Amino acid sequence: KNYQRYPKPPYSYLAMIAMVIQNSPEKKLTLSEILKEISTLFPFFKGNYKGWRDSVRHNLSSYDCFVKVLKDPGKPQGKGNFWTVEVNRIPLELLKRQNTAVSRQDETIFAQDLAPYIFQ
DNA sequence: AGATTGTGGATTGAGA
DNA sequence: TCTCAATCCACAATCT
Ligand SMILES: [K+]
Repeated sequence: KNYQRYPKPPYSYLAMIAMVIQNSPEKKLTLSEILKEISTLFPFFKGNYKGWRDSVRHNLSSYDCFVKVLKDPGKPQGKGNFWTVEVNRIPLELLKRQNTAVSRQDETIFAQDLAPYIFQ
């Protein structure tokens, strides 16, 4: 296994997932839809590194703020479910812009905090 | 068959 | 020097 860090946008995966969910019409998205919407946020995600898609999937399950909503309520073991975000479960500091080489390269193109786009 | 989803074991390494 | 978000991977389902 060859671990590598990539020049991803200077926001946590949690923050970006939460932003796309909260800015969707029904405040819920399938994994496939989350991945498509994240890809539109920054050109990085359209590049040839695709492992971020795995990181997003991992994050949905690992953080308690993301709550699966069954696509079919009679199939609790079905997949392709919707995901929601409970903002009162978000660790607020994970919504701040990160201090990384990417943000230091160009601070002005990155909002300092995503909380205004996630909380009502 | 086939591709994706949902969850977790585990290591990595820059920011702090 | 220590934290934990980032990242790579297996597993075991469903999906097709
Ligand atoms: K979760």
